[PDB]
Amino acid sequence: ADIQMTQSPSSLSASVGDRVTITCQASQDIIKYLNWYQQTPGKAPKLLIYEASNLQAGVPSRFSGSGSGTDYTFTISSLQPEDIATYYCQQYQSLPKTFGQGTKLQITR
Repeated sequence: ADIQMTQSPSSLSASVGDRVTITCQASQDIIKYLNWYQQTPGKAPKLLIYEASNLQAGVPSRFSGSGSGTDYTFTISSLQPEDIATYYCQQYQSLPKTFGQGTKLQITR
């Protein structure tokens, strides 16, 4: 009964300026009721993209989200060092909310 979110990739590394992409697929239609969170180990999770594609205030325009129906995409256009975090997606089309496994993003040396 609980919707399952498959998030890819599990972890990825890139260097500064690079374009990065994260996708998650819902186990059924969630009608763009999907958010993208940034998380740092010590702090509370920051909401970056609301309702699949609406970017939240105080978040760089580098970040964006697209998707519809089943498939949803998150995109950091230009990677900067402030962006080291775990990124993860949550659906709220049917409660309880189910998150994705999360993407551990790093900066390559």
